[PDB]
Amino acid sequence: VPISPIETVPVKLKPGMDGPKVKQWPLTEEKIKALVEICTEMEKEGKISKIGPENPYNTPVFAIKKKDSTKWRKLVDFRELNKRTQDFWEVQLGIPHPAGLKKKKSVTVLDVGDAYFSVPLDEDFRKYTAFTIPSINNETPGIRYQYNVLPQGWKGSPAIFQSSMTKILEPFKKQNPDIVIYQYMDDLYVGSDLEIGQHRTKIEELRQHLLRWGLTTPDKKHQKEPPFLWMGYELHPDKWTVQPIVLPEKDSWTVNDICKLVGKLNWASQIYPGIKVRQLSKLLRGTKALTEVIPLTEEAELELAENREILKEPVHGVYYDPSKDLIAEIQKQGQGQWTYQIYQEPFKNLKTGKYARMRGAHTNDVKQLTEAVQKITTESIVIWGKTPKFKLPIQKETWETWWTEYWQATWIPEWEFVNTPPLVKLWYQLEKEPIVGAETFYVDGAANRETKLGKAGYVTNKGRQKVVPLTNTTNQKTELQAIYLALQDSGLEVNIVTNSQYALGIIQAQPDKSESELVNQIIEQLIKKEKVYLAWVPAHKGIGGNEQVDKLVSA
Amino acid sequence: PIETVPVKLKPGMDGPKVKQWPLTEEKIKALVEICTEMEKEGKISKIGPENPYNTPVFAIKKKDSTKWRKLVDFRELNKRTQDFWEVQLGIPHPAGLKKKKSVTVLDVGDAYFSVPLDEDFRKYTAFTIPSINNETPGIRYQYNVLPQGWKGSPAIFQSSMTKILEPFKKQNPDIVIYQYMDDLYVGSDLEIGQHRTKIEELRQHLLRWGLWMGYELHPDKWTVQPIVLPEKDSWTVNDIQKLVGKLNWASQIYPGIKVRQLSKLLRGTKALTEVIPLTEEAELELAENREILKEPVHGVYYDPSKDLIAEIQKQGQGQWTYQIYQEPFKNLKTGKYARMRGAHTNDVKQLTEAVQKITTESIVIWGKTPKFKLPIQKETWETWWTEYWQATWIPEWEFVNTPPLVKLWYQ
DNA sequence: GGTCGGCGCCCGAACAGGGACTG
DNA sequence: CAGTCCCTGTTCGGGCGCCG
Repeated sequence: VPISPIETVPVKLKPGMDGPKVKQWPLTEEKIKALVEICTEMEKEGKISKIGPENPYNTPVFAIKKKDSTKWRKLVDFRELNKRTQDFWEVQLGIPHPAGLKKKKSVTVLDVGDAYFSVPLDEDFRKYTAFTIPSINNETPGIRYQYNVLPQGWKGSPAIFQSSMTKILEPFKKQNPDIVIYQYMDDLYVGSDLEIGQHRTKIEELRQHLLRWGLTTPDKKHQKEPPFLWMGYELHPDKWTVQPIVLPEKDSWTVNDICKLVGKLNWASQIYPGIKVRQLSKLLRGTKALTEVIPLTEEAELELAENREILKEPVHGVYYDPSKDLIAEIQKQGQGQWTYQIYQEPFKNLKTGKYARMRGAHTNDVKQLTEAVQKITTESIVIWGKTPKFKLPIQKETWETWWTEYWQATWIPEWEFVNTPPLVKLWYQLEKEPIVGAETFYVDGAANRETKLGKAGYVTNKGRQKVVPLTNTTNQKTELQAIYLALQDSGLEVNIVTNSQYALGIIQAQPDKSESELVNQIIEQLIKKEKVYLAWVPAHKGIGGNEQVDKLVSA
Repeated sequence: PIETVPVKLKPGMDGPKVKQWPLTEEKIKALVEICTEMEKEGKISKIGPENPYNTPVFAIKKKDSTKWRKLVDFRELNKRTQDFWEVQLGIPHPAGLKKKKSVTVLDVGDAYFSVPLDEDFRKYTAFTIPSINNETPGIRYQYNVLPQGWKGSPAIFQSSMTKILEPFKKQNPDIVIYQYMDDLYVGSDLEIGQHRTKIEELRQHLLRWGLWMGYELHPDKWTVQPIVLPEKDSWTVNDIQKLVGKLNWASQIYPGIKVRQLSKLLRGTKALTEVIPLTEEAELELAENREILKEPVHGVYYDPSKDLIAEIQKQGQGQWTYQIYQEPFKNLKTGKYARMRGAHTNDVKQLTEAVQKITTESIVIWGKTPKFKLPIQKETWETWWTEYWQATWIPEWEFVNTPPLVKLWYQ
């Protein structure tokens, strides 16, 4: 067998494990013809070689139909081999995005034919890559081959090709530094600011530099005229957009159809602004069978109709201009939902997106806004390598009030206030010093770990008192209940003294939303107040009325 | 032509496999240049995907330094090689270094490139350079010499280092030299003038063997932050309640603290703003507790076999308090930082500066880096902390969320 | 079809660790 | 007292989308 022009990548098995000897699936007669036709052809071109009984290994094989063609593709079920093969460190750290592309005078796109079959495999490993071809008769022994290139379906092939490909492009990239070559697997975006005459020359210089190593650049896949089709987009000299997205129009929706719908909606959210999937993902909570039919909710059909109307109109993104600043602007779409757009000139979006992750049982709009800023910051440095300037619907004073007093560290990069309702604000402020002339409530609450019963109430400096029997409760739920009672029964200004660390912590974090209805009720009473002062005193120390009300709510 | 020191991982562990995090443009361009140059000087060489190990990498600029510096997050590698640089080739810790009037730090990382690394150990020094928008897949390298930021490098180079320092240690015996990571700590009681002079004597003494920095410390002027009680002449119900809670909380440190009398002043269900006269028995329990806060804690001493642990609290208005301990409530050192870079405008820059100052103090006093309990969300820290980092080492950390309870460390 | 790798999101279930009370 | 439990936050296992 001849030697491939490309260097081979040494591969080992994991120590102490032998190759796979697994048998073969029974195959339909229509796929047996497609395999023996492909096996005898790849054997002619030096890509698979026969093996005798000295090879004790075996692995299954099958063949699926290629999309929009009569040719078949050969795949190997290497699930047992992949287990015992060494681990690789994948080099594809992410997916390129068109928003990171700079406007280039000339652009060329090409795609190499049978990329995995132009790159060799390590000699030693080939012996492991053994499989049997079943004949049309179940009695025929069958044809046993062993691979010599990268088998499609093996876990090392993508990691090996990308590193081998980059090593071949380095000499051309070293001689042609101003040539931008976006290299994602087998696809080469080649752009340059050279004149269109000197550009086609460099195109052929590389198509020959690639040809020297066994990499064919067919003129069928060659692309010289805009619009180019690259990574599932459409690149025009001034604008880009995604290739058309097709949502299902089922009359009866299953869980998998929502998954396929939610998936394409998330994919559409990178340029199509304002896509919401809150009410559609609520269909996926607590469900067990994909194959289970689910009826759409009124809030879900409305969200789908709005998303369909957005996909009707055409949208397009622009390219990255390094000379002008990067800008990102956020809106509060819905409760727990956020959207953003990244641009450099107004309305000329580089890309859009959404953030909706609910972190914690207790949160507010300021926290969620801070979490979205970070999600955008990371995504930005990926695509462009810088942090965009931020237009945020929060008052500069509102934010200054928050981060200066909050006990965690928190920060937002260079930003500016944009007056786009709904504005993010703090719905209440806890006073720092006790209010002069305000009734003082000493609250407490306890329960029994067995009876799940408890009391909760208060005693005031004016003699006011209440104790309320509670059922199905915990020590935490009672201490929160005691604070809810003091707020209900106090004026616009109130001083409240509790001994629960658990409660004070939830509240000093000034939350505006919560998964617990009791917390949500506490919030609503806090907003109705003009001044509120919380304070903590240790329990069981005989403190004020906190020992006279620890004894009334004891049982 | 130098023989390599054979190294091995601690038994029963695999190398680091940590993903690389996204990097800015000004850092990637800085790494590509340094890596292409280091490759040309044979210090590194490209590798492939057969190596299953990886370690994150980024770049920094030290304080008042125009030049970029390559930094590798070998924390996961160092945890998996701990037996080597502690059992076989450890470095003693001069307990007098913390007592010098001035201590200067010198980046000596360039000297490690002179020594080759063990061939079988180069597999674990693997890292990856990312590309903006993932234009190209990851450009991978591995180290051919002693890497900067690895805890095995100053152990292998120690024998070579001691021989370089002997002509200077003999001329100047009263000077104390300690080596930690890529840094060299030199302390002397000399006046600030002739101190900086002897530094340049050693800088030229190091240039003639194949090696520059300048950061000055004053460990004798390091103060501790005690727990203090206010000196009010008129006390209210609320003042006495905050006083008891803080005194109740501090009782876990000083067991002699008692709050009974004060509690007795909080018998009635009184309004918070109501002025309360201090009884005669109360004014004495307040003065004795103030004196117990003057005394040192009983039974607090440093254990070399225990990990250092640090806690940091945000006090607002540019104030940050910290405590360093090995066993809870047995604080080896406490303190407070104020008016650092980024005050009143950037919490993360302040927290980053504080971790550095604290870690530097931990190296001078015990020769260990503490594990940090950081008062910040995990996602907020992992986003911004590299932009304000200005040191060649990286401590370990974790993320907490303890709401304030009763301002124990700052008035 | 029931092959691989990369990246994103959504969910629940499992892990984990700190605070208060009791055995 | 260690041992629960009440609570909350993180990690990870499993679905689709996209790219080749």
